[PDB]
Amino acid sequence: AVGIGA
Amino acid sequence: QVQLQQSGAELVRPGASVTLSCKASGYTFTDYEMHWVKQTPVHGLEWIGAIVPETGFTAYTQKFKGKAMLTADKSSSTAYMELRSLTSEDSAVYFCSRLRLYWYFDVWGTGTTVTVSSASTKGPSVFPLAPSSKSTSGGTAALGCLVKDYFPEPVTVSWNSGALTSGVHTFPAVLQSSGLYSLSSVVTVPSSSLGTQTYICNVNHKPSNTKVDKKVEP
Amino acid sequence: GVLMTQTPLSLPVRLGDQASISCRSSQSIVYSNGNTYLEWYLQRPGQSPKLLIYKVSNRFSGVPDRVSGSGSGTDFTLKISRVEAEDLGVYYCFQGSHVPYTFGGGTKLEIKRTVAAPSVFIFPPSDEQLKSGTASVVCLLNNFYPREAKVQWKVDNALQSGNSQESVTEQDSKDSTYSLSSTLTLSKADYEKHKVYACEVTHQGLSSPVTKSFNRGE
Repeated sequence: AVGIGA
Repeated sequence: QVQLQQSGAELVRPGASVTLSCKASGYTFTDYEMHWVKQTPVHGLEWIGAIVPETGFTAYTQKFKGKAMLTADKSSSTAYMELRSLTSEDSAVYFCSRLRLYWYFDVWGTGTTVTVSSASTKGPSVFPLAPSSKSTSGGTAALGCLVKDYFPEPVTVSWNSGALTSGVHTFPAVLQSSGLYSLSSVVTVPSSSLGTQTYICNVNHKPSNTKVDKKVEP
Repeated sequence: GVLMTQTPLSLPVRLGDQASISCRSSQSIVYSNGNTYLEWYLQRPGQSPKLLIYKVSNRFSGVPDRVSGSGSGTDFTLKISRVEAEDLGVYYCFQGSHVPYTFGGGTKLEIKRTVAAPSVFIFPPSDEQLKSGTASVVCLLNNFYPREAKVQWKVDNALQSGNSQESVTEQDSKDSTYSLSSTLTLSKADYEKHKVYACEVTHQGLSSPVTKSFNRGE
């Protein structure tokens, strides 16, 4: 995944 | 070694709360996000949400807002998920997983079973399934343990403190008419060795804090 | 959010044959750069999910080259050019481009193999359980294929109904067989009311039914 912090 | 160590099985009454923990080991806790995933037979895998430990930022799928709340403790490198005002649909197995930004879910936690029920816990009785002439086949012997009358699920079963894994069949538990679960764990071993080897089944029922060892003999 | 539709729900495959699993997304799952965070995960029962494929087509470390992924537009496919015994489990596509992240519904892979007859064992109740006033007799069927098997309990030649429970293991990951445990439970009073305890086993790999029995009191 990209990640929720991007 | 990288490790994500999750807390053990829970029995929680309806409308109550429970906090699940996931402790990171062997890497810097703040360098990865922590994600939580719900698993049920009826809905498979569901993404719950995630937290950035370094900043405390969180995100959730809409249906888990107000049901799950994620926190992280940098001082102990442990992520937490609190589940609130539980119903029977919250019975599931919950996993944690780490994520480096732009990477993937490469390491997963052991998983935590949660059973929402108003019934009281009960530890199992453990009975030997003794090998005999009626459990030999082809120079081989079967033996095992009957783990009976416990609530809720699950029990973990190991043999000889984990030294014995080959040839083990631990069956899915059945639900008896009493409302208590029953399970069998069996192993196939050489017949010639029965007088020289020792076979002990280790039964652990976390919700009742029960641990029983049974030595199985002919 | 993004709906991931997986097909088929269950995929029975012969050993050595080819398997293909399709995943479709309701909307584009291209991230703003032109990279697509489409992932595939496998879960065997009792175990954590395991990463297989990331970014549509890249193999995670240690994944065999017979597993491959591909996709264009909103259609994605996981392919196994030669199914082996350890590939059994539930496969999930996963969308990691747009929050909230989403899984597909899962595809259960089930392996087909040659017929294998059960090994049958019987265990009398332990003295420990008999002191509690109940007697459980256990009939075990080890490593058979296919899954369909018949256990009939006979007490002094009278066929039993209504006093037994059974459960079947998940498919074995190395020899693709199943095992079954059946438990006959009576009151200690009824148990000491009869002499011969037998389970009769019918299965495609046996030319005729197999009976395992014992006389109470040897």
